Amino acid sequence: SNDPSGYNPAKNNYHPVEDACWKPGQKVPYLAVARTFEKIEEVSARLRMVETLSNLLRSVVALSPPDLLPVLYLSLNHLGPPQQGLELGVGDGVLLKAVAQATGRQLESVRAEAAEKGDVGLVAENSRSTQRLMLPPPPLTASGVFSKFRDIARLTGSASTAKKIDIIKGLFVACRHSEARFIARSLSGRLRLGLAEQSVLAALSQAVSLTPPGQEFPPAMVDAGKGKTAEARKTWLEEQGMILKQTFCEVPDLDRIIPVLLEHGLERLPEHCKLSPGIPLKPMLAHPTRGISEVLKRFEEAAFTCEYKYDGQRAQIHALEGGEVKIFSRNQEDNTGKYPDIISRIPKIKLPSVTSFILDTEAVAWDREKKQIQPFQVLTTRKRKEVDASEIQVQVCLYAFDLIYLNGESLVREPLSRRRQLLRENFVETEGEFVFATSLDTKDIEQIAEFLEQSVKDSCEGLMVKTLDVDATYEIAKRSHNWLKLKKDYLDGVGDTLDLVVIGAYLGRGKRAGRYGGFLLASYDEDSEELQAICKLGTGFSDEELEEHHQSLKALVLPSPRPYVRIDGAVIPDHWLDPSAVWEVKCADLSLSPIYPAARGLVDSDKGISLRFPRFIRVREDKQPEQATTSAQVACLYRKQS
DNA sequence: GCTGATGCGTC
DNA sequence: GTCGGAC
DNA sequence: GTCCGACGACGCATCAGC
Ligand SMILES: *P(=O)(O)OC[C@H]1O[C@@H](n2cnc3c(N)ncnc32)[C@H](O)[C@@H]1O
Ligand code: NA
Repeated sequence: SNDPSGYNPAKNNYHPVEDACWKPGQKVPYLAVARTFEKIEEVSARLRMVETLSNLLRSVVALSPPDLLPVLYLSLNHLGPPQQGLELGVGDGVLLKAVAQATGRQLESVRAEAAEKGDVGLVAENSRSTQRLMLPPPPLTASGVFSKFRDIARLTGSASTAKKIDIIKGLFVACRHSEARFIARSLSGRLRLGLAEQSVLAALSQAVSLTPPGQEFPPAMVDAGKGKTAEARKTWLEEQGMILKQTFCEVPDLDRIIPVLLEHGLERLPEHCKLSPGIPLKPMLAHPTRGISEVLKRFEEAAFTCEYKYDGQRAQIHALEGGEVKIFSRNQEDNTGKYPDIISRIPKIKLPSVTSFILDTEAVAWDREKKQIQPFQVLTTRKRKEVDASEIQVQVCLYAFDLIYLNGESLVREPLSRRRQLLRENFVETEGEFVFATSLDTKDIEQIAEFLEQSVKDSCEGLMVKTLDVDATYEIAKRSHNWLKLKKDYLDGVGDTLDLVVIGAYLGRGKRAGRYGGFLLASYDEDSEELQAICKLGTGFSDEELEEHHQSLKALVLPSPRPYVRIDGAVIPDHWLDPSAVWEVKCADLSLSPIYPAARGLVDSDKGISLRFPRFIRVREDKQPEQATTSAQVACLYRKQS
């Protein structure tokens, strides 16, 4: 058809056949995908992005259904189902090396341009590949590009990085128009679309509803909404959207869903893809809540429970009929090999009447000598894969807080009151191994405030708050953040704030391109009279405040660092700043740092101290660097976490 | 055979 | 993980 | 409220470099 360079999936009255830029049965050109990404990136309304992607997907369904799965993965910037663990092994480092080689430029020139533009894609797009012959290779296809990404991910072992670079250079030699922009962005993990998983699902359900799969070509039905009123069409697409979303939340695996969609259609989907032990599901998440009054505003008169928010890692534990056990992370990564200790303890936690289950738990590092919870930083020293039981050094205690499936029954549509009762009755607590989350069922503001204080004294982050009977199910498609998280550091004037010195700035990427995206901060070490880097900072300022920072710090730029500023192994700022600006910064906790020099030697011989979840609060106009938080004060704050 | 750099996961 | 922007 | 993408610390697994 038309040249893909003119493809317009944002067109009014888009016709899936007549407005496609490829012919029936042809492989979807990658430029059609790139042009769709361009039209998505250009707008800010999600509904417009969804419509534009839906248009592409409808053409793929009508003309080239085998390319639906790769086009979806390209749009998500995924390589496959998360539990399979495919990794490119390519970050900005390898990518920039490949761009420099492909274009015949020095690495430092490419690296500087990428930082100034805030986007590796703009560098790859606007320089020619010097491996080009006079006549270019054939145009890239969507399935071809996706398969090359998978080729990169499958390369392993010694000398594999050079082989990955060879594939990347091969892609850039074949790119036309905007293709190199989005190839580079995909490899760097920054597509910049404004459209991600929820909008992709909305576009997919819309596409297969409007243009049904499986029709004989040319399709008799290219727009199944045309005979409906706008109102009826909206209700219908909402209903179809929810069928897809709820299925995906139970089975978040397009390798499973898309073959079924193409063969049987969306209405029959839940009959083929259902929640089942052994298939990871999307977990229920939590909305930050900045005080107890906000909890009551949110839940109104509905009864709720408060639970300790344990400071570990989420572990979704699956016991299949027949005895097999699998464990998955919050993001569906397979963690079974990480927890041989947990797997051996399953017979100890479940009563013998339990034949299958999916449990929702927090894995927390546990000191068996002292019988107490250990920090997250201890938990993260566990080995990750193919771990044998005898070698475990850091023991774990599971804190169980939900039950999603039991003895063949999905509990996703059941109220927490019932799920929790089934949990409490069919599982067995053992101190230091498997325990139900500490909880309080109350509506008393004074009791809740005291329970929050106690959770912190008992080594937890705060509270989780969950309704028991009103909108109390585990239906992620209806509300993915159905629980509330209440932390003391959310409250204004409560928690540890530090006054820290701005000693450097980093050029922004993406939404921050053309200004500063982050800053390097320092505490004041009284004893050496030096400023010591403590953390970087990149959230907490409004867009207006960030522009004010850019204009107020420009006069402080230095060509070289001051000799009394120490950053050791911290990332060197793009712009050094004369120490002057002092900012109020809040954090959740202080951590022992392998890189930052702040307070090194005061708590640990080799490690200084950094901030967990730092965020900007406000400028301290009334403070100069000498009155910033001292490194000794930092050490005192760390110690009193106990 | 060992260490440092990079990637990508956890929070 | 926190946060603010756009809807 | 939802969705999204800016940005944070940090540590294991892997591979480049030696
Ligand atoms: P994020 O800060 O969004 O918080 C959600 C995670 O908190 C962990 N968690 C600890 N303890 C609980 C309880 N009692 N209930 C729910 N979630 C809890 C989980 O790992 C969440 O992913
Ligand atoms: Na994130």
